[PDB]
Amino acid sequence: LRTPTTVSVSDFGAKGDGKTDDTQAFVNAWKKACSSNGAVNLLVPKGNTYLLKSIQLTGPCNSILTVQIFGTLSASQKRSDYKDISKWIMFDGVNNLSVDGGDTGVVDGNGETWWQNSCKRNKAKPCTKAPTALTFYNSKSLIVKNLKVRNAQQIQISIEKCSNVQVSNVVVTAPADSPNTDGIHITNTQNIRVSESIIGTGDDCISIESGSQNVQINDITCGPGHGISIGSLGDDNSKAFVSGVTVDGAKLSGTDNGVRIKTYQGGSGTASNIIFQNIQMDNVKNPIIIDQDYCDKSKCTTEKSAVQVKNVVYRDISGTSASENAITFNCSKNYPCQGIVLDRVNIKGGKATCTNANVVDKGAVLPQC
Repeated sequence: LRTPTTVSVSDFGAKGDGKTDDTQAFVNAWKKACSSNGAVNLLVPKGNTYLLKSIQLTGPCNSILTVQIFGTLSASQKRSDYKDISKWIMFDGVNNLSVDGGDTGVVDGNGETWWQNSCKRNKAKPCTKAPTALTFYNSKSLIVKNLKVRNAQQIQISIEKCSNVQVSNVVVTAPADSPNTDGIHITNTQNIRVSESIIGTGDDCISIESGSQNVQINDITCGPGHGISIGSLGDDNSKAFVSGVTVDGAKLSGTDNGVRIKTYQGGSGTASNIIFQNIQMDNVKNPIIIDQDYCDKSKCTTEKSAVQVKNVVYRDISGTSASENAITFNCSKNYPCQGIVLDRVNIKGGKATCTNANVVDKGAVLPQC
């Protein structure tokens, strides 16, 4: 094809030994590649390890940028090295961005030291926000592919306020007991497909939050993890909106939940038009769960408002429950779940509990409410 223009971090003094701080080299390389015209590869050379503090790669850019993360990015473990304690690497406002790991690149958050200081893991500790390893924010026409993200400080990959996004052939991994290490976090993002990916992490494999519309999740493996979850929705008495989610082709193994919708008492808004189909459950706790009994304070009041859940289809779901209840519908009394469909569902090893749920059975369904 075209003759490629390449801006390499090598050209800006990045040593690539994993001990020298290469942050400023990345900053300057990003200035060069972002300001250039036309198609530009920003290259992180294969076989090297680049220690990075927090870094913000800000657009919009004159270039059509392909960031070739072929080597390894290694996070500082010093809390003072993070401008925003919630962010390690953040792409901000970059349109027509493609991030390609070439099946060799690794984004390593070095999260263990953050995890042991987490309050979920040491209750003599205060609960603190830890950095998201890789954030894409305010991007249109985004592509993320062929990349591995491991051991994030907290959230591994977050896609926030994005539009027209394709994530394909990524690997996200962290220990099963690592706290709050969401695999792929999707929030206020519309028209996104995540396909052909593998997530085994310490929290939600995929979490879909408010503002999300037209989300496609195809051919993913999840385990360890907390499953594929819409929510949390309506926390802090927020108005939530989620519409048009399809998970089609997934294998969940040993996860704390299978396919989950979770909303908070006091919330408002709606979560609608959701389809979970062609799902294999291998020893999964809470294979199917909608749970609206959540509150964000230590002493919950009687619920005045709830997120309304409507048009949820569970289709061609098969496998084995590790929970007493394979199917759990705990929905709001004042806003009951509506248009819940169970179509060719066969989960053995568990029973079904259904409260304030209008369910419809289509074909062979086991277990039944």
